[PDB]
Amino acid sequence: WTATSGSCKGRCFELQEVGPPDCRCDNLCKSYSSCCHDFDELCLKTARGWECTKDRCGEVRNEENACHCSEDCLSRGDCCTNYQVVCKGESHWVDDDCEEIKVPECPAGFVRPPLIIFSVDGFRASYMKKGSKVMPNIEKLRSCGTHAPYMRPVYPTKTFPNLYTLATGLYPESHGIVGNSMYDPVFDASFHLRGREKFNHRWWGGQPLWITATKQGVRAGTFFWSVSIPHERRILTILQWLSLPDNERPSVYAFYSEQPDFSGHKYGPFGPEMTNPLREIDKTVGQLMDGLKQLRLHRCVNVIFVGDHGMEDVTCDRTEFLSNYLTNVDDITLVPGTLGRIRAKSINNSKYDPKTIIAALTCKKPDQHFKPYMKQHLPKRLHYANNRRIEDIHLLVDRRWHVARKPLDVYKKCFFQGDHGFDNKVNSMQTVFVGYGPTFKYRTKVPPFENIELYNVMCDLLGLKPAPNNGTHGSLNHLLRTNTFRPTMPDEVSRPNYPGIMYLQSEFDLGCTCDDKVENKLEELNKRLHTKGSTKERHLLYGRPAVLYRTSYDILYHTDFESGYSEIFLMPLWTSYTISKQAEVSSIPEHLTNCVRPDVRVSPGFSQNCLAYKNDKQMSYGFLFPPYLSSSPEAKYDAFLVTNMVPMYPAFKRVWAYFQRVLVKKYASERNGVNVISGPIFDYNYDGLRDTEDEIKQYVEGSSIPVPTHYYSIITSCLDFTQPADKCDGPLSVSSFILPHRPDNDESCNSSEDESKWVEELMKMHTARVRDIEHLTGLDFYRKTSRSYSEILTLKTYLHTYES
Ligand SMILES: *[C@@H]1O[C@H](CO)[C@@H](O[C@@H]2O[C@H](CO)[C@@H](O[C@@H]3O[C@H](CO[C@H]4O[C@H](CO)[C@@H](O)[C@H](O[C@H]5O[C@H](CO)[C@@H](O)[C@H](O)[C@@H]5O[C@H]5O[C@H](CO)[C@@H](O)[C@H](O)[C@@H]5O)[C@@H]4O)[C@@H](O)[C@H](O[C@H]4O[C@H](CO)[C@@H](O)[C@H](O)[C@@H]4O)[C@@H]3O)[C@H](O)[C@H]2NC(C)=O)[C@H](O)[C@H]1NC(C)=O
Ligand SMILES: N#Cc1ccc(/C=C/C(=O)N2CC[C@@H]3CN(C(=O)c4ccc5[nH]nnc5c4)C[C@@H]3CC2)cc1
Ligand SMILES: [Ca+2]
Ligand SMILES: [Ca+2]
Ligand SMILES: [Cl-]
Ligand SMILES: [Zn+2]
Repeated sequence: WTATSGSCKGRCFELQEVGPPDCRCDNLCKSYSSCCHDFDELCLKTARGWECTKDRCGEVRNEENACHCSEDCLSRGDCCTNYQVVCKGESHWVDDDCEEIKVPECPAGFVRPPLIIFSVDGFRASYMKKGSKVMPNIEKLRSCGTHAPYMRPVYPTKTFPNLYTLATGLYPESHGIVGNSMYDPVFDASFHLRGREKFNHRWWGGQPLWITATKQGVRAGTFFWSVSIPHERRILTILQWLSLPDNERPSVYAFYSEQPDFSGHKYGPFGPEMTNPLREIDKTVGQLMDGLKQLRLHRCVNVIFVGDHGMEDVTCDRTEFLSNYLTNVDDITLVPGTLGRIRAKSINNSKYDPKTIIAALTCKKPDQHFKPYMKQHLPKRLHYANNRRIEDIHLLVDRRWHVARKPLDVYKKCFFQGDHGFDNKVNSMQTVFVGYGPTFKYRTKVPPFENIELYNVMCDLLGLKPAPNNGTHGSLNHLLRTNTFRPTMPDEVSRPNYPGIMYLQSEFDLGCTCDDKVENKLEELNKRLHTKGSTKERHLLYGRPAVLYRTSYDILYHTDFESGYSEIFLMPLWTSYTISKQAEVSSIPEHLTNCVRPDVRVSPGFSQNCLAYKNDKQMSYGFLFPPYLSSSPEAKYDAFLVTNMVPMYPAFKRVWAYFQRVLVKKYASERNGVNVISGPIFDYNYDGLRDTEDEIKQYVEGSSIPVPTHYYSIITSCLDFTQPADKCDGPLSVSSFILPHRPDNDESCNSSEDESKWVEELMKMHTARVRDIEHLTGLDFYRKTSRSYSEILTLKTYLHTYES
């Protein structure tokens, strides 16, 4: 119940929120069905439209008007935004030349430049160019401010997960809002667009910008708006708030537009009906920019123009149905659409086997427009697993398609031409970012970045300290004229050992044979020089990675490669090597096929053994530095050391062998030499972070040799590819992957064919940021370069997407 006979007189769009059962007058009172009777009367005036006309100038104030053209209106702070244009012969903001903003130009009492977030729902990245002729305001912002060609949203590319990601800098798995529709098993509750449930605070984790603001004494305007409040009333409300006395005036605001998402759903991303909503958005920006100019704030306020996601062509006839794959189609609940999530209909059912479901859905049709995964096997770049609201079974859907359960679910539950929510690397899902203001840069293009990064910057723009988040603070410093945040490298926690020759062959009982008894003054000091690390500046191009946790490990040098070897995990954490363009591929000679040599630098007790690999028939082994790329037949023996060896399922060796034998060389050719760092990853609990020694869920049978869940590689070269990787003078170029260590290749429906038809396709799907690998390994890369740390942070957040 709400006693709704209180009044809104003098309380229109209040900032503090009065709790039930007193009535409300704030921008969300409508969504709670708890506005005071007079709210519509007092706070939602509409009379006379939104624009001053020639006759309205210096009128006599009429409180019934939606906005005012009267002489006192500048003082009351409630003129129509075009009041100055018509009545005082002023120019629209958009018609004024782009002049640089070297210093904030703020009116007295303004302690800091305010921030306005202008959020546009469904604003697909390609609109900035494709619709530019009809969006002059937005185009002034873009070309005068700082902009990226596009901004990458989070997965799923849905509204709620993305709008709350923006506000927190957190992944959906972390903030809790993993979809527009969710079931929480511990709540036995369901979060949906229609219903009251979504209003409970228990769904919304993390700390959103406005809470972060308040707690640090920066006052915030309320971010969310009720749909029924027209957009023009939203802008004047932000302008009225900006006229408030210094002590009550918030420093951060948000505006939201349902367009163009609303139309895009009806008419597709580029339907001819799309021109108008874009025209309308632009108008609303114009209005805001005019309102700011009236207030002398247009050279004081930082404005962020940002979208939550893009829009793809989707229609009813492009739906795949589960009922065409499953028999037990009524045992399962499917959360449907542009992404699928599956669970049991009742947990009072022990005969629910996810494996059968996964199997029944795998490569079953040659045309198939989705692919099933257990959530932990989803690409690691999506970070879509560590939450109980994310169902074990996930369906990743082809762009342009839908997944539904039964055909009835579509005809009785076509009406739409557009949708979104696909994999966040898909082009049609990309969205926009423009920043304009005194703190942003002038006429500056920046490379594309991820929406998870903006919270840090917004906190910077406001002189706030960000709550712990998934952005990488400093990686967007290149957007800003002036910086609140100087980032610093984390300190190394573990210093390495540098073992020399300490053990004799016969001290080893590993069950590892090699034909190595093939056999100077000149060339016997030289290979010793290599073991002391004389070719280190060649294979370790950016300094050794730092270990950011306490552990026990040794740096091992060789002619061709260098490793940080973990005495705990009994394999290297990292293995670094440069392959120049002219380097040549060779084969494993017939006599060395099964060669594995003991490492005299490392104790038997801290080494693996071939015996275990013999006894485990699920588990074979592979090597981190590839024998195929040895510089010389002598050097090749280095690659067969027990300390270069890592466990690998036969199925995975196929992917790995192809990567090492063919692709490394190909990359070195195209990119003019590459530096490769490769290693194991252990993330059994799929939280995206390194598991500790006591969290290992799987060992090679009858041993203490832990089995990795993933294998990564970081491949780096010179951005200017006229220079060799090992002699780059400036900016670097990187690409990375985190391959899932899986006992089969069921993910690749073409796997029965030659590795040249599927393997690179798997690796592209599993691309990664260096920073994703950092979270997973507890390492810190690029410690020694000639580049600024900011630039290196940017490099570390880069993701190579393989889109056109
Ligand atoms: C991305 O960035 C985020 C934020 O920095 C990182 O997430 C953080 O990771 C650490 C380690 O996993 C977490 O620390 C643990 O914290 C708990 C207590 O946490 C409570 O307080 C904090 C602080 O205000 C809240 O943020 C927490 O909120 C979580 O739970 C609520 C429900 O209560 C939910 O509404 C939120 O969405 C959020 O849930 C998400 O995180 C939790 C993990 O806490 C996870 O279960 C869930 O699936 C969601 O994803 C919470 O109220 C503390 O008890 C722990 O200590 C224990 O472990 C240590 C191990 O050393 C033991 O020594 C000790 O004895 C304890 O047993 C941890 O310290 C931190 O909470 C978490 N923060 C957030 C906001 O998620 C991610 O790791 C980053 N991801 C990547 C890939 O980089
Ligand atoms: N940072 C930040 C920040 C800034 C502003 C804001 C502002 C938030 C805000 O007012 N809204 C966003 C959240 C939802 C969106 N919505 C929908 O009905 C809806 C829209 C598009 C869809 N496509 N497919 N299903 C869809 C469903 C109603 C609701 C109110 C409006 C939120 C966060
Ligand atoms: Ca949206
Ligand atoms: Ca983990
Ligand atoms: Cl296979
Ligand atoms: Zn939408």
